[PDB]
Amino acid sequence: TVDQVEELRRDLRIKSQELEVKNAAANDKLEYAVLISEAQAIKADLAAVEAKVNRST
Repeated sequence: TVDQVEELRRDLRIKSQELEVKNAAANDKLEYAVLISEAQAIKADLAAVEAKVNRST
């Protein structure tokens, strides 16, 4: 379980970095609605991931 939670933390930080990269890409592209939708989906996934990480902690 502890190793799995470490995996969850790695996925959390990787997806946070990906969200930041896509947000910067959307800001540069301000081909914008697709990037906005992708960033919103990644942010929702990150919120769910953070909630289940909080449950694990």
